[PDB]
This record gives sequence, structure tokens and C-alpha cells, in this order.
Amino acid sequence: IIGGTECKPHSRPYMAYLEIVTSNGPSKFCGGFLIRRNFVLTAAHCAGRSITVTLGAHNITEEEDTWQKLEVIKQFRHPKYNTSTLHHDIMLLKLKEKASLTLAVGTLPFPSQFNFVPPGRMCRVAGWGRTGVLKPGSDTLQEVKLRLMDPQACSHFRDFDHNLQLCVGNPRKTKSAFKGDSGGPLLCAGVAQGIVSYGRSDAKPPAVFTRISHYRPWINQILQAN
Amino acid sequence: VTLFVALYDYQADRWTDLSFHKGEKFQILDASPPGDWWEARSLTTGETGYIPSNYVAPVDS
Repeated sequence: IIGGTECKPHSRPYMAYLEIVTSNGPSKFCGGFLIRRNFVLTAAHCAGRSITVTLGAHNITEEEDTWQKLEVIKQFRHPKYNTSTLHHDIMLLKLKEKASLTLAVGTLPFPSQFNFVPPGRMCRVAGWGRTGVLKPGSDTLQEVKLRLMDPQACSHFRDFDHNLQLCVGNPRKTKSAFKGDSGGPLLCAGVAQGIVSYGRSDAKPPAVFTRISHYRPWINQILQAN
Repeated sequence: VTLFVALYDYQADRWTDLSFHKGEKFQILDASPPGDWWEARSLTTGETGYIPSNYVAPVDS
């Protein structure tokens, strides 16, 4: 998160910190969010051989009693995900066990297909990602408020599709989701509307978010069968 | 089968993508999804991200 502030600890109890491993080499990290006691939503591009989710965290370097660290047992990457367009950058993660609902660990409501969110409104996103192009990832959960932009503001992203994607962050400001925030939720007036997908390497906003409402049928299909 | 080399320098424009120099080597991690890009790990930097298939070739080609 660039230009954000430290979250009040545990104030976003659906947040999931994902550590993604592929044999021997270093791990990668993403955000995500708890939508059922045993399901986490994140971005498709965060997939990997094995994934550990940490729930109940604030400072990800300091174990605490609020932590519930759970292994992912199955990954459901959207079947139409494509790496040229990054369309359908969405994935569900089934956890080995159901999380315990506590003040620090809870689920986030996801939208009906009709609830289609429009340009000009301010939304919030949180994450543990980098705080600048050449800055470290953040040990503490950070949040920032960003403007939903018209699709034209995202015209330089390959085949930006307003039905599938949200365009997020006023280009006149430096405030933005960034590397390591992928998979985190975008909330608009307390309701989850987007998932951080991708943006510019140089951190110039806006960035592209998956529009969750479009995917409600697919999400329902996975949740019903699993 | 997963050890590749950059044929050219590349500067990334999406934050999901690796930048790299000609001759840098990669382990290809996932090439299943359709698209111009495969997920790879740089052996030089240890970073994971997408690389464009048309910038790379197997080390033994």
C-alpha cells in the first residue's frame, strides 16, 4: 500500500496473509480475504504449489494469540484466467479447517451480481505490500482510501473491460495498492466490491481490480460443490 | 524442461512481471494458463513473476 496509514490492529478481521511456496526457492506473498470459515478469496496470479494463510494478523512478523495459521487444501483458479489480459484474476482457496470466528478473525460479505459499483466514489483497500517502488513490504497491515475511476482512466491496460474490472486510484495522487497487495479486498462503503489484481511497475495509479459482482455465479458454484 | 534463458533485456510495465537482462536464467513455474506470459522464478534475483514467452528459450536450444 502506497500513501496509506497503519490499520487499527484487527479492525479488518477478514484480512488474510498468504505465503505461497514452490519447491525450495523463495516464497511469494499476497493478500486475500476470508469469505467463509474455510474459504479465502484472492487473485489467480497468486497461485502456487502450496499456500499457507494467516488470519488474525496485524504485524505479520510477530506471532500472537489471535493468529490462525491454516494450510490451503485446494485451489480453485478461475477457468478463463489469461496472463495477457489478466482477465478473471480471481481464485478461491479451501482451507484445511474452518477458522474460529473471533473479534480478530471474521468473514467479509461479498456482493450480489446486481450490486455494480460506479466511478467517483471512494473505496478502501488494505494490505502488507510494498509502500513504494523501492521500499520494503510492510510488517503491519496498511490501508488507503482510493477513488473509483472511469474505465477510460484504465485505457492503457491491455483490453481493460469494465464488466470484469474496476479502475482504482486517482492518477493525480501517488496513493495506490501495489506489489504484495494483490488478492486484497476493495471495500466501498463497507461492502466488498473488488480484489487487487495488478497495476503499473512504476506505481502510477490507477490500478486494476477484479470486479467481484461479475463473479458471484462462479463463486457460488465453487462454494456449493465444496 | 523448465530451465530457460532470456534472449533480450526486458523492462516490465505490469507489477506482476519480472524485468531482466539478456542471459538471465529462469525456472518456469506455471505455463498452464493461456496468454503471452508464463510464471517464472529468476535464478539471478529469486523473484517470482511473469515473463513473456517470446523473450526466452530453453537453456539447451
